[PDB]
Amino acid sequence: IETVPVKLKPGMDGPKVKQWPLTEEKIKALVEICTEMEKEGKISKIGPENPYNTPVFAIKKKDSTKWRKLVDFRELNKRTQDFWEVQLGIPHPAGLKKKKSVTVLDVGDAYFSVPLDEDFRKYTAFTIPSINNETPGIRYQYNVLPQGWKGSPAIFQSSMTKILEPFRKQNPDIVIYQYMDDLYVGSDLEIGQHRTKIEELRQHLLRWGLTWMGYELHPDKWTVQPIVLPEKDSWTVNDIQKLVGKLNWASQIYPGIKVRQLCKLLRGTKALTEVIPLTEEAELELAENREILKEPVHGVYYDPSKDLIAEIQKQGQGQWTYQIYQEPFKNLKTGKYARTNDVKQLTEAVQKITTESIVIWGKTPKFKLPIQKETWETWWTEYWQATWIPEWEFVNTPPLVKLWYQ
Amino acid sequence: NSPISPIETVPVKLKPGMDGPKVKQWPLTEEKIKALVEICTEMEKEGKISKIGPENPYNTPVFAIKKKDSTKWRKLVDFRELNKRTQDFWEVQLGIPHPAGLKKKKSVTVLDVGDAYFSVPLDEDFRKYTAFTIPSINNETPGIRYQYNVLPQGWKGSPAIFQSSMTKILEPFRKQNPDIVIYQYMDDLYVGSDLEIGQHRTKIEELRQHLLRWGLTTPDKKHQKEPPFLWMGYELHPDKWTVQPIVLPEKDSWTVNDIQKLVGKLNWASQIYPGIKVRQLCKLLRGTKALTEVIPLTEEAELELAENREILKEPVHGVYYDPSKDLIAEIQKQGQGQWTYQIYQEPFKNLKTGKYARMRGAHTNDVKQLTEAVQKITTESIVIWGKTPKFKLPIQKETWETWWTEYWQATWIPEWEFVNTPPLVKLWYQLEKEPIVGAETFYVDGAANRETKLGKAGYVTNRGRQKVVTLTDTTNQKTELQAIYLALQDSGLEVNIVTDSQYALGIIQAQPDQSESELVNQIIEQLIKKEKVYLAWVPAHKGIGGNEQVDKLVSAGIRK
Ligand SMILES: N#Cc1cc(Cl)cc(Oc2c(Cl)ccc(CNC(=O)c3[nH]c(CO)nc3Cl)c2F)c1
Repeated sequence: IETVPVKLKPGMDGPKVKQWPLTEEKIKALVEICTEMEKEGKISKIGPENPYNTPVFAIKKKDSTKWRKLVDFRELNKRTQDFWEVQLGIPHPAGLKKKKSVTVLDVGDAYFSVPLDEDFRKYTAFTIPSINNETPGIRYQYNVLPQGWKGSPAIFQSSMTKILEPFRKQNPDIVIYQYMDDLYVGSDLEIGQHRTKIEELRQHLLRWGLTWMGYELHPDKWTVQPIVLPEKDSWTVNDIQKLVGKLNWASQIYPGIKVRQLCKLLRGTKALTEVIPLTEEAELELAENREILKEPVHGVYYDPSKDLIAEIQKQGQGQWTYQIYQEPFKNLKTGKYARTNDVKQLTEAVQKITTESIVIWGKTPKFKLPIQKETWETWWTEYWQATWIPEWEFVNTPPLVKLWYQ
Repeated sequence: NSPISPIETVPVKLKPGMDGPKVKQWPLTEEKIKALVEICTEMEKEGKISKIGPENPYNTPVFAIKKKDSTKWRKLVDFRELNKRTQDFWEVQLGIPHPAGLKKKKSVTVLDVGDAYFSVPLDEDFRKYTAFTIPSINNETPGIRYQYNVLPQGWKGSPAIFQSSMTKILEPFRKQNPDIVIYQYMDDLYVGSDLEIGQHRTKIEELRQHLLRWGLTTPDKKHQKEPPFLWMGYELHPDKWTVQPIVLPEKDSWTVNDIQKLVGKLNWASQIYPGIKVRQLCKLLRGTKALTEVIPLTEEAELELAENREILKEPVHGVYYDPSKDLIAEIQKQGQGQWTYQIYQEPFKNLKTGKYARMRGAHTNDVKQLTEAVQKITTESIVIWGKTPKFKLPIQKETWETWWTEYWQATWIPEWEFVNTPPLVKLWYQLEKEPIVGAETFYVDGAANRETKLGKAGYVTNRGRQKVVTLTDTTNQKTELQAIYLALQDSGLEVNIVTDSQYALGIIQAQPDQSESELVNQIIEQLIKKEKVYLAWVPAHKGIGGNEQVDKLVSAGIRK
């Protein structure tokens, strides 16, 4: 095909991102993979006059044993946003979150058929490192559309539309959405039928040369996590304090939350253990709050011009709570993930949350991750199975925000 | 003179939107102008440079220099302007090889490439920018002008293009000799094989010849260096390695410059000599400085330096790597937030040692520090050997599980085992999960005025006690930690404390055993002495009983 020209933004230059150290296991795995890709003309070696670099990793595809190459194009994605978001943006359907079942198909191989604009190829440079800096370490750039680059499906969009034209016409109540290397297919059908339609879709795809969650996603079986309040026969000064604290912070999110009566009960300087029977006023004030918490938040709406943030809290016992928002306390979504080690678990939550985020908004969020930068950066690739990588930053975000959510 | 390689040239470009350099040549002495003509003629003959006329509009200044007791002249070209204008290249070497990561070889040869940069051509399209000019006697007539055909000294692209060239030239040989190891470093190549010396001395030659067929000359068997190799501050013997000798000076008076260099010599030593410390020596440098100014040693610093001399007394060596075996890393606490470690494959023959002795933040505990140290050692091992080691740590498996399961940050040590080498890492107190019956409930608060900085800290308790101490040059944060500190002193062994400071709570819930803050360190001493502390939080200015009353006391003449 005639190659689509890609203009980088004015002012911005291509990525200069250092490669995180890899283990021998993964370096050998990458050397094997890159050799074949060279033979197949997908990548070519480059000289020192290419100053750019993007990191690479090796993972195992979700529930499998072969190694897969995963290029981290986060920088290059930021610096080419005008191309893929505005100039050739793939529109997100709101239908998708409503469907009974959504299936995720990897379609990244599609891209290796379409050549990449020769003037852009240098920006896709990357390095396979070596152990103990033995050798200078192997440098490649891409000749075809690379997996992980948000530009790739943007380009391929018109080819994907032809591939899917027959299927869509034959199935007008099935929603198909391309996000990066994956296709998202949603139907209201009986699950047996759904899977029959997926196999049918596989066969269409197969004719263009293309061979933390369950098989399918169930969006309509996603509902809120109410901030719940305990129910007891006997209450202590401490319990009330904890409750007022919990209620207090809740009132920044939910308008109408009230604690006037509750506070009245604590008047004095009382021992924490001393029990305190509730008055009719207060019990009714509590009941009123409890009503407000079950229901959704009024006034909070997704703004497509703003980044999504995700905060995650470690609840112990393999439990993790999480909130998605754009402006603090205007939560667009809240949830919980359950059940290994802290890092394995945390990476499972991130991928799960990201996936839901793609389904609901066609956007991944920037994660605030409760963990040491280095610990995270060493280990995450051991359990990562997604084809994409979200933006993350690291935080020390205690203390009772933890208790306020579970 | 010497060859120039036929290797393809690397296309090179100026930075977008910039034209080449056009710096004016400054007039020189006849002496220099003569030296330079002699040199450039000699270079032209050899192919390194070529004469070009005044058609070429670019110029870089040139200079000659000769040392005081000498007769050889040297040419210096000042490429600062061309370097500003040349593209960025790919960074040469991500790091430098550690000895401990070298695999032992039956025979090992070092080959320096002679005149490396002058042995490689420069992109023809780019030569024009390398123009310089030898000027006339008192700049009357126009000068003689030249350009490089090879990689110039001090040009921005030479290091990278050279390495790139050596790589491409080595590729074939490597493919046809997979069992031979060739390290690349600058002009050098280090070549190691397990072949018998006869076949090794053969293979070296095929290389030397393969290299020569691409214009790269190398020293012959007679001129080749011998074991032990001195290299980058290391000694590399046939089955061991060490740091090159360390001379700790003995001085009447120590200057900043003397101490700076000492810390460095020790820090360098720490990678194979176990137990090296530099904390007390580093503390001295934490000041206004002034290289030649003398700093008198403190007792702690003299004890530390003396202990370091003792360690350095007899020489110590490290073994080489063996990829069949595992790596075992042991860590020990030296106290003062100093940690020391050793990595071996067969005990106790160290591949290397090291130290971690860092302060991440302000408030911390040993369990956190040990995790960090483990994390640091793990990255180190991935860089040197390509795998992570099995750890052996002075922490009960029980102590570790309690910490991580209850702490709020994700944390994870890979496969490890407990080893009883005191001091052991423990937690020195824990906070109760539930209020304590029959314990005095202190409600504590602090307030500071922002203009005057005058604070008040105090409590009210359910037994009707109260106190209010006044503080000078303080802040809201400090008053709130004073408030908790008062409640700890005045209470007895069991106590409940209510506060409206998330700041205090957060610090204290992470179970710190050391701080940069003096007040935190006092609060710590107390928490250890207690038998049971429960510590709860209520939001401030909500009229929560108890909190409201201490709020009135501390606000008196401080805030409204
Ligand atoms: N100068 C220098 C230098 C620097 C480096 Cl990083 C490596 C180097 O060569 C070595 C290579 Cl390529 C591989 C292993 C070692 C460790 N030393 C040996 O194996 C070794 N063997 C013998 C004789 O059997 N002498 C030495 Cl030294 C090597 F020393 C030489």
